[PDB]
Amino acid sequence: EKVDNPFEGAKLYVNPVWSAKAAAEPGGSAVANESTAVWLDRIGAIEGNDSPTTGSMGLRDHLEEAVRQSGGDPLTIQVVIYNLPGRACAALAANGELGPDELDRYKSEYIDPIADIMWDFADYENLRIVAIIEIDSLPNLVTNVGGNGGTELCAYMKQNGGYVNGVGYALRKLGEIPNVYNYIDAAHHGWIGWDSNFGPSVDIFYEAANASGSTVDYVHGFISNTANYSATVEPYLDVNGTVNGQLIRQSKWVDWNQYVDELSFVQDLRQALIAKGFRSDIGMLIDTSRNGWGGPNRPTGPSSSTDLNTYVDESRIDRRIHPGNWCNQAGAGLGERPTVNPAPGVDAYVWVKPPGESDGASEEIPNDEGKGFDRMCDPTYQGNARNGNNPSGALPNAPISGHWFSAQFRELLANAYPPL
Ligand SMILES: OC[C@H]1O[C@@H](O[C@H]2[C@H](O)[C@@H](O)[C@H](O[C@H]3[C@H](O)[C@@H](O)[C@H](O[C@H]4[C@H](O)[C@@H](O)[C@H](O)O[C@@H]4CO)O[C@@H]3CO)O[C@@H]2CO)[C@H](O)[C@@H](O)[C@@H]1O
Ligand SMILES: OC[C@H]1O[C@@H](O)[C@H](O)[C@@H](O)[C@@H]1O
Ligand SMILES: [Ca+2]
Repeated sequence: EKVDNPFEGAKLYVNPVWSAKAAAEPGGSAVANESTAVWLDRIGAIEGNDSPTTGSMGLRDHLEEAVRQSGGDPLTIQVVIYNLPGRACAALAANGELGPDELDRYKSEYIDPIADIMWDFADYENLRIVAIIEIDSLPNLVTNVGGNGGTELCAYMKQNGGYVNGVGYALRKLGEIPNVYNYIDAAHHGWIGWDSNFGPSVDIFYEAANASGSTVDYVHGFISNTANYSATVEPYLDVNGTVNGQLIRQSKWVDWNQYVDELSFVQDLRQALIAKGFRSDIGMLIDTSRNGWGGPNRPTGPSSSTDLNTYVDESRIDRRIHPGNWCNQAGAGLGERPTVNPAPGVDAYVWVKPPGESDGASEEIPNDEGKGFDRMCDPTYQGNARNGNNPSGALPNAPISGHWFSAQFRELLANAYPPL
């Protein structure tokens, strides 16, 4: 009874809090009426906490504003569910208020009040709520547990079931509401694109969909590239191709990945998920908030070079040093503006990470948000295992994650692709 694609035939919510911030930047009015997802990054964001990350509007305020903007007609608002116990276990930049052992509080004081408020809007037939479920969670339990270079926190979160059970609980509690459309976060190709990660990610997504009373029927789809920068399509790069003998996969950039972009990745992932037992009518989202890679540095065509790495590095639109470089990435541009069904199996391109909001502090900044200083956000950081021992590529003088980052907004705007 829920529509096949909640983005289809709907006006998109414009967040007034985000809109004002964009509009106050030079030239920012050009994108200030774009739809971005509303993040519930703290229990305080539910009622509203006048914070640097969520401002003066609580969830009810946003849904009232969504109803107002709708004018009676179909309108879709995206709400990011983002407060798991031991949140973001592989990193420190977006750690949260709920510790590893606080699943009970996640249920009672976070998911339950959210569900309560959403139920109050169930009488608006044309309001659609897209719930984006727990970014940067489950894939960590595949790639950051055991072996070498993992974290004890991720190991613990796998052991105690907090991520799997927390996700299943969100899926059921929100999914049983008539106008709520759940999308599970699915990392990105430069995370779980490899053979060793792909299948196990599929399995853990299925496990979470069946935890805490959930079934696959509470899952409308999956989102990739959330708050990341991976290219939607690499127009001059073929993952299966070859440069003068040497395979594309042998390049430093691709490094045996099954994929070079998000589109091929989510289309294959969609098929795997259906095969695993997810509904055949699931659809994929791609966060294109920051993946346009436009401006003067954008390749205008494939390289003429016959050397493998030279060809790949000159041909790729994603210009990062390493695909594992995730924080405040230097040179990034706004990607495709939100678009309905742009490609086979894709419900929408969307702006989930709101452009101009930081990925993390570039230094030690005191806060009550539970957020530490992650060195992957430090421009001077020389890397580790999970990035091939490379410089971080992160922008200097960055504020706490979610805080307004003028310099990043301005560069994203300048590097928009397609141009504005
Ligand atoms: O997306 C925003 C989110 O990012 C989190 O960090 C993620 C990175 O986004 C992601 O690119 C990174 O992916 C790793 C992956 O975990 C490894 O399993 C994989 O290992 C490869 C290796 O690179 C190859 O040399 C080898 O041949 O194959 C193996 C696989 O078998 O490498 C990739 C790329 O580095 O994982 C990160 C998490 O650890 C942030 O933590 C978070 O803050 C952000 O919100
Ligand atoms: O900007 C969107 C979100 O980004 C996350 O990395 C932060 O931790 C949140 O506070 C913020 O709401
Ligand atoms: Ca569908």
